[PDB]
Amino acid sequence: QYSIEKLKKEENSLAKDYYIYRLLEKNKISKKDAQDLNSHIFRYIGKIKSELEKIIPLKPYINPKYAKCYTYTANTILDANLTCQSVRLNSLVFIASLNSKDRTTLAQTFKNQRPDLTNLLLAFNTSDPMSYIVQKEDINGFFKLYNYSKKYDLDLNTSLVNKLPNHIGFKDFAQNIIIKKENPKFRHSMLEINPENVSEDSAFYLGVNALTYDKTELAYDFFKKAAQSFKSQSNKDNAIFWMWLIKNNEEDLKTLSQSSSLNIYSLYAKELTNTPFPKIESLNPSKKKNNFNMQDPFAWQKINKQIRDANASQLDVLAKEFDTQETLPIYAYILERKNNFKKHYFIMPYYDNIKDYNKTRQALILAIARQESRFIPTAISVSYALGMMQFMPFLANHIGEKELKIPNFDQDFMFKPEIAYYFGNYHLNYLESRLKSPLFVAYAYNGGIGFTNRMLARNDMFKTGKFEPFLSMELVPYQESRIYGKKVLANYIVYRHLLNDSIKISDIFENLI
Repeated sequence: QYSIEKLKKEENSLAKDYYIYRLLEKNKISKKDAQDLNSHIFRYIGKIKSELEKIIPLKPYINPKYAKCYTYTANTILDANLTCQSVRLNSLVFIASLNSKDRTTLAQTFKNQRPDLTNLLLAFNTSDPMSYIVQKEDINGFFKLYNYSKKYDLDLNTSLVNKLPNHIGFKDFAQNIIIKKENPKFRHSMLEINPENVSEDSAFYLGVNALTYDKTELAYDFFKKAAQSFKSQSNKDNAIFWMWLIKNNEEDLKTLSQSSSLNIYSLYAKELTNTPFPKIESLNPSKKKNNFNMQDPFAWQKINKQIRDANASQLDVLAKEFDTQETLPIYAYILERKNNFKKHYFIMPYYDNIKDYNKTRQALILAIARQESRFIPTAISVSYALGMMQFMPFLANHIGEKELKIPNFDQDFMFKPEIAYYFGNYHLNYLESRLKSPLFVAYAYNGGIGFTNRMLARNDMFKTGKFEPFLSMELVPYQESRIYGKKVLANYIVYRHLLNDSIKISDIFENLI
């Protein structure tokens, strides 16, 4: 637990940010220590930035070149030179602030050179700017308006919706309105997007959209485009699963059962076709240990950066070096990158700490750990979640001090495998007692039980239906949590298998309804 001067001598990393944040939260960073400090912060975002800015507020940053432009207001923009006029009109809030006569004047000024500005100016002279922009089929203006305000909703014709996918904003626009169930007219309108005009995630989400309107043929066509275009095999598999569920072509299921990717969809397809369970690599290092300190979070940040930046040649040197029981989590991390993610690694490190739990509980713990940290004891997330089981300091302190009354507890105890597994078991006990399914537990473990409970209270989530529970798994309102649940559920199936406590994934799916 280190002073501001020793930290300054360590490489910028999330571990160094974590420890600066600890000083800040305990008010041990003086205004003087704080002077040279944002050059010492690896990821200047969120809580460490709010805390640093309580000590030293942000003097920047408007660009020195256009300073004079930001001295004008709505009342004096007609006195600004034309470069300043056009800079200020980048903001739709600024445009909304102007009075209507100045919008007419500026619209004329800008018609030849910047008809984009003209269109937005005149749109804001109407009681519905979205309607005006949609009539112009101004695609850039459409996305600026959506980003300004989500409340605009309007039917879009075939011509317009087919132009939207060429804009970079399209993928997040489509996902957000589909997953959140907002903007119903936008959503309905996106039924008429030609599958030829989209690809990858956008195609996939348009297929999910089509399913919600019971347009099964359009959905198939979108999912087929997604399968054809997705880069990752895991995503391709997800799309091929939908192709199968909708049109029941047995070639699609066969292709899915033969995937090199281990995921819930390929696992399910293997089980439906009596295909044997995929091969799980066996890592059994004979060496006991090396000189690496698995408890030093700075040493991990260092070695992680090396592993990530290494050519095929030095990955071989690192592999051998970390081929020991004590560094097993690092070995497997290296092998995963060395074999270009083709092989399936499902290690079980520090197993003594869990061998006395029932096997189903072991598999849930191991599934969570694998996804959370790949079993790196000193893992730190961008939100400063800590250790193998990625506890936030709040929950770690509530369990360790308030509940378990551990003498001299510190949140950094989460970096100890014994503590991580122990706390994970305790917290998983609480979640499973309320939620039951390991999928629902996964969602609550990542996104909190609050959002999980709110999602499961809805009429349209994890109920009976043609395409359930698979459809519901695509409509989990936070992308991270949607993905986390899919991966953890695969991991859980695999660990149950490895521990000779197999369950059919088909039973897990039945239990979700």
